[PDB]
Amino acid sequence: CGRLPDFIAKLTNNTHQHVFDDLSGSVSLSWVGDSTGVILVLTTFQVPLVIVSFGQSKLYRSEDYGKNFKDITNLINNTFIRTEFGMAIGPENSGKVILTAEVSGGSRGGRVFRSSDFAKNFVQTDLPFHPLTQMMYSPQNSDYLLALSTENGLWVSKNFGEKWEEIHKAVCLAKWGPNNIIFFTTHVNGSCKADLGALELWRTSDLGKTFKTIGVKIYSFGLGGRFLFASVMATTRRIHVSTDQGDTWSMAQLPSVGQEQFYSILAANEDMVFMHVDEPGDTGFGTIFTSDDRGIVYSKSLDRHLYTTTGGETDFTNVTSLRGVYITSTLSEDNSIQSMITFDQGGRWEHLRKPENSKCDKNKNECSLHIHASYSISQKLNVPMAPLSEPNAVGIVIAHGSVGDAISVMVPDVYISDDGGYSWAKMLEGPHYYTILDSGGIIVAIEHSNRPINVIKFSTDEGQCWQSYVFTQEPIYFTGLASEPGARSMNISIWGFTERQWVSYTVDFKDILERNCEEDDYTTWLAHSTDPGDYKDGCILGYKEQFLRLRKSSVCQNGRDYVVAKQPSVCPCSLEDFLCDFGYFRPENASECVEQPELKGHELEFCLYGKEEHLTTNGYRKIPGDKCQGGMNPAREVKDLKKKCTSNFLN
Amino acid sequence: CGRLPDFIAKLTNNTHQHVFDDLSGSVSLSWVGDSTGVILVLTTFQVPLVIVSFGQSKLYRSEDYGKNFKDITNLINNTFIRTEFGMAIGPENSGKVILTAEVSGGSRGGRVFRSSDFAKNFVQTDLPFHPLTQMMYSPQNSDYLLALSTENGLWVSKNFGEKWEEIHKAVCLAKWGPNNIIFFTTHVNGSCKADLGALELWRTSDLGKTFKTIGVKIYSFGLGGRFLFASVMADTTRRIHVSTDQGDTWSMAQLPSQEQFYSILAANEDMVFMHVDEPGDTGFGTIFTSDDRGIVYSKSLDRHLYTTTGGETDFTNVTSLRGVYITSTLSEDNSIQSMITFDQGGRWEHLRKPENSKCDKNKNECSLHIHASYSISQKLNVPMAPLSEPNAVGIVIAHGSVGDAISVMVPDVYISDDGGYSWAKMLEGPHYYTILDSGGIIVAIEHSNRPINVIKFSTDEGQCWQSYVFTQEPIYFTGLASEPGARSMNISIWGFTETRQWVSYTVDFKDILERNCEEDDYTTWLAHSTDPGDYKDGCILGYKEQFLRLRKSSVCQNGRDYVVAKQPSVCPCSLEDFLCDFGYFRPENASECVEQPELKGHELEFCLYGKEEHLTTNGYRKIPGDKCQGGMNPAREVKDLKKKCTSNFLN
Ligand SMILES: *[C@@H]1O[C@H](CO)[C@@H](O[C@@H]2O[C@H](CO)[C@@H](O[C@@H]3O[C@H](CO)[C@@H](O)[C@H](O)[C@@H]3O)[C@H](O)[C@H]2NC(C)=O)[C@H](O)[C@H]1NC(C)=O
Ligand SMILES: *[C@@H]1O[C@H](CO)[C@@H](O[C@@H]2O[C@H](CO)[C@@H](O[C@@H]3O[C@H](CO)[C@@H](O)[C@H](O)[C@@H]3O)[C@H](O)[C@H]2NC(C)=O)[C@H](O)[C@H]1NC(C)=O
Ligand SMILES: *[C@@H]1O[C@H](CO)[C@@H](O[C@@H]2O[C@H](CO)[C@@H](O[C@@H]3O[C@H](CO)[C@@H](O)[C@H](O)[C@@H]3O)[C@H](O)[C@H]2NC(C)=O)[C@H](O)[C@H]1NC(C)=O
Ligand SMILES: *[C@@H]1O[C@H](CO)[C@@H](O[C@@H]2O[C@H](CO)[C@@H](O)[C@H](O)[C@H]2NC(C)=O)[C@H](O)[C@H]1NC(C)=O
Ligand SMILES: *[C@@H]1O[C@H](CO)[C@@H](O)[C@H](O)[C@H]1NC(C)=O
Ligand SMILES: *[C@@H]1O[C@H](CO)[C@@H](O)[C@H](O)[C@H]1NC(C)=O
Repeated sequence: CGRLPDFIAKLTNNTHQHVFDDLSGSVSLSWVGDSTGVILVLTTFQVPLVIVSFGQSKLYRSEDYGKNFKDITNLINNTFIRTEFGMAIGPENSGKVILTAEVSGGSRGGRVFRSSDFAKNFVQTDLPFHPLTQMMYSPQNSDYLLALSTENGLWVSKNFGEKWEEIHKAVCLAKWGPNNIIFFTTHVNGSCKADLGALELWRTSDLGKTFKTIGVKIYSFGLGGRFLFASVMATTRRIHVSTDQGDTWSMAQLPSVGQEQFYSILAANEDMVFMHVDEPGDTGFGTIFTSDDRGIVYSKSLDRHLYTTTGGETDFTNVTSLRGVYITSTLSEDNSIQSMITFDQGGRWEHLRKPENSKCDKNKNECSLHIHASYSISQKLNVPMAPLSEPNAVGIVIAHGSVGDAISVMVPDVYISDDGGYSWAKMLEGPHYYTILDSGGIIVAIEHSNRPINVIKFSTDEGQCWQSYVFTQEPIYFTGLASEPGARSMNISIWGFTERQWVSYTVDFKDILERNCEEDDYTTWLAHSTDPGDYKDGCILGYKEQFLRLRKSSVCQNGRDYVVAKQPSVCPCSLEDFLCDFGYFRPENASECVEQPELKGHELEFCLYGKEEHLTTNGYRKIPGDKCQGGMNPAREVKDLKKKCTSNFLN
Repeated sequence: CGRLPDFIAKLTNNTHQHVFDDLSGSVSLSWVGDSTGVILVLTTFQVPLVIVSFGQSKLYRSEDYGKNFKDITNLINNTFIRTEFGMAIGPENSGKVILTAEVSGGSRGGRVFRSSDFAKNFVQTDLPFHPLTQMMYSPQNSDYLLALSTENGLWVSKNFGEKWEEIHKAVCLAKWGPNNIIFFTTHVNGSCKADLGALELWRTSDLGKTFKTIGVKIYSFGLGGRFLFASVMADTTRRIHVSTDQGDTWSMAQLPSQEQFYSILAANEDMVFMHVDEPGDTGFGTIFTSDDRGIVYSKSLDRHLYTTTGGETDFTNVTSLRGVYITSTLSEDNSIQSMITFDQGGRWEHLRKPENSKCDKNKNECSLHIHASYSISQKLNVPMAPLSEPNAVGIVIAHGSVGDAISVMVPDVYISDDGGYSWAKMLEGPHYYTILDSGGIIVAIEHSNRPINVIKFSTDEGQCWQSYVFTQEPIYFTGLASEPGARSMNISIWGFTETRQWVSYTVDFKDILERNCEEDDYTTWLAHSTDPGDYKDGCILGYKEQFLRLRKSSVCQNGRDYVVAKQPSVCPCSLEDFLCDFGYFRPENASECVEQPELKGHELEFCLYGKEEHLTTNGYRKIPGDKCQGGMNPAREVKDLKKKCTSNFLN
């Protein structure tokens, strides 16, 4: 590293401290918009919903990037905010902020505080109901809001929460869809919890004027990517998939008929669907399945995928910093925990490579790096944050990791990856709260412990070289860490307390990164490919692209994109460009899809929209979203036998 | 509170410190037996069950009342303990301690470390299975142990964990019964979570040689008092069946009011408290009280709050005064109240606000809400449930908040010296507390983020408190333990600093209480009665007794019981000595049971063991356990009719 710039003098002039006198309850801090100036500090209280309580939430606004906060509590006089609700921030550049509150004395409805100018000016609005869930912006229109009342009434607002109109009265759960479509379940008898398995799923495209019952005997439903899900009670629970907003459905097809199992949707996008199916009976870990572009035909993707028995949380992770990369945890035959990583969107999984920082070697199960995610959070392990990545910060992945030793499981370490998870390196000791900013230019981290802290660990070279910085002589008990939005942001905000009086610390890094990076500061790198050969070194699902990376200890402000230029180029297909077909799987550290043993010599059939099909394949099919052309082109054929099996438990 | 005796000198010589070097993971501490001087300190690790990990738990033992601890880790080396298991301490005089462990490298089964001499000498025994749950002693015999394996197998041991024998293989939940009877549920298809509502309840009296399927279509089952409960699925509808003869004959619970949700709050040798959720799951239900057979219930309390996910309530049984119970309800203003009964659920009143209320601005404001399991489930800052002891007659210590949302975030510690009738705020902020010396000493420790070093104790039943600095190096509090015994004077605190180094502090109060109390140290008091007149002031279910209470700032050792040892005089019956009969209820602040509106002009019929009965009552029935004679005695009569209904879905 050899970092010798006097960072103390550059940061001391930029360390803006603001003391908040006597804040009771949980304190929330949020930057509002990029390059706006607006920082909100809200006071929240943990209070049961239906209980009417007295209280006054304190609100402070800064319009000068954390330098001075103005007390604007009179805006929300005689109201208070609950912790589970908090702020309702709209999409990027929408400038919309909703503050759902409750009247201090009590009322016949809630009260919101609405703003469209990046929280610079709020307006008061009395709700004709008490909200059960938080306001939900529509992905198509930020002016449209749906909410659920304490009386299970569905309320819609067309004008950014000013006027609300109830559209149904027995709603259990409502979610936005594409093009302002609202999907919601309703019941008739008693309660929602008593009629689980006997619910009706309705659709509305007119914001409450037209309805269409698209499903009966519904247990639950969800949206993911271009797919609509619904668990239907056949008693037996089966997952049905719809891509046409619920007009036509199709039952999910697995290479087996495992009755009364437990199904779960890990993730889904505009290409495919990740499904987690629990192992039969109560054995623990399940098996991941990958679907086609229609989300109907699944195949075994990864065996022994761990999950939490009560909750169902897994270590499945979306590497947002590199396309097609996903990381999760599995259990080996030695009953040790491993971290599996795929670079081809679930096509082939391989073990996570142990860090180059070799400080280690059933002794082989030891030294295996386990990246903690939602499964580790549910197991009550000391993991303060899930894996964090950003699309702007291409290749940067920061997360907690442990070793096979139970001591390292009790105290995980912070690992940094600059190639999307292919290689790792221990950079920080102990658990930390971290964030990414400046499109990956600055990475901050704060110690997570019981003692008060006062040290900022940051890095300007994408987490390659770190250096500490004391930002206060009065240590504070850490509460939260926030960053300014935008691609060229350079500020953070830390707020904590002593013993109890609160205080915030806003740090500017503009003086640290005084020089703009040049071509002698950027080293390039290519994404990892499971197949050998220089022809596809750097190809990501059939698309080869080049990426930039700051050199070690590069103290400079990067104002460029990490994807270089356009340069469209197609790669030839290979093993990494094809999923295993219906009834096929890849053995451990293998590159060929063999056929499942119990399916050899049988009729490969699966009911596709109520019509049976016969599959004749070599064991491969194209990955949904893969744009490879040429090279490997295996032969597969779907033969329509016109024989009809019932695969739709909906009207 | 004119307390000026030098507490520093008496406690400093009795404050014994011991430091533990290089401790990783959670730290448990337990006194082993009364007047034995044995203290165990165990290191536990939070590790998933089916995952085989490497680790070593450290074990320390003190045999001189916490003055010196000896490292005895070599006894349990190459093994580790999970935090969810910990120690398995038997009854007080049993001297039995079980240490369920897991082999550091992995094995075919767990390993236990058994001791019968108050943890003075342990023996090693390899289990033929991996335990899913902790060892369960039997109430009839401490030598009998049942455990549940990771493969849902039920194992029993007749000789204190020395030899184990499996008796069933598809068990979902097992519980001990009276006289070593074992009740357990089993399935057949798939898993236990999928067979909910279709389970078989079996009985065993010979530790696994003979069986008897006493129930079919079972959803759940539990034990309480002299009653066995079983949630039976009729169609689909879930109904509760009560059995007093260990499951040989059942009888469905009869209530004055479809597909609702039932819950068992508490159960005695006399009656049963039953919670029934209102149709809609709006967060509140109704408490029902039964007869001596636990069949005929009646509306005892309306709008009883419960957690929607979990079903926990604020129902608290004041063990320090017979027939007193405290729970939380929801008012018509949707504010939370604490209701208290002094006649075992016959009549409920509002908890009286403390004297000289600091909040004295509104009517619903200033109301005291005692926190219990419901507040714990609401994720409120309540470290302990209400604490009381039958030895410490009348003493109740609990956390309480006000109508303000700030007070809910930081509840205060309230003390009652009359079983819950009157209260007073004694300590600011949450605390961990304990009772000692049969009520002579009440210790309390501040709960916060900062390190602590103060012991708050009271010798006059919590009327006057005094702080005590037990260390110059403050520690982060972890746990507070007490030596068993009616005349115990020792406590054990253990915490850490900042790596992280642990330390324990054992404090003896023998020198504080050097004088035995005398006649001018005790002030007499009578229990509270809802009915007016001096003829019933002090009656508890027909028995009037006089209780003793230490004067304010009474620094002395209690020599006699707080109850004047006589034969108590019998009280004449009145309205407070009668429950509301089947189909009746008491309105708010009303002492007369009026008939339920929807039942006026109908045949009050309830199926008693498959046979109809006709109720002709004035609206009252004697409380099970009330021994009053004379006074009021309204007429009621149960005539066996000719109709024979079906009130049993079991065979
Ligand atoms: C992080 O916060 C700082 C403030 O501490 C943001 O820097 C910028 O602060 C300057 C003043 O130092 C504002 O610049 C301008 O001042 C000139 C006169 O000197 C005036 O003519 C302009 O109208 C403007 O007020 C500047 O607007 C402010 N910029 C932002 C984005 O708020 C800093 O930019 C923040 N982080 C980043 C890099 O976004
Ligand atoms: C409310 O809390 C009290 C706290 O003690 C519970 O205490 C006790 O419950 C036990 C078990 O039924 C009673 O013990 C019984 O003693 C009689 C003596 O004749 C004996 O024959 C029985 O076999 C049993 O051991 C005990 O009397 C009772 N409380 C006291 C100390 O008076 C009580 O169960 C809880 N209330 C409810 C409704 O569950
Ligand atoms: C709370 O802990 C203290 C110790 O810190 C206990 O006081 C101790 O009482 C025991 C009684 O067994 C004394 O033990 C010794 O017993 C042997 C038996 O042969 C005898 O030879 C010794 O002369 C001695 O009596 C021990 O010395 C004594 N320690 C102190 C400092 O008082 C106390 O009993 C515990 N609390 C309660 C209420 O039991
Ligand atoms: C998170 O996973 C999703 C897939 O589950 C990825 O989704 C697409 O990412 C690309 C950019 O790499 C976007 O252009 C698409 O709009 C995303 N949505 C789709 C196809 O559903 C996503 O890349 C991962 N995280 C991020 C934001 O990079
Ligand atoms: C806040 O509202 C209350 C009404 O509940 C009013 O009495 C009070 O004056 C208001 N305070 C301010 C500063 O406006
Ligand atoms: C258990 O302790 C013994 C010494 O008491 C030690 O030699 C051994 O290495 C430990 N366990 C194993 C098998 O490693």
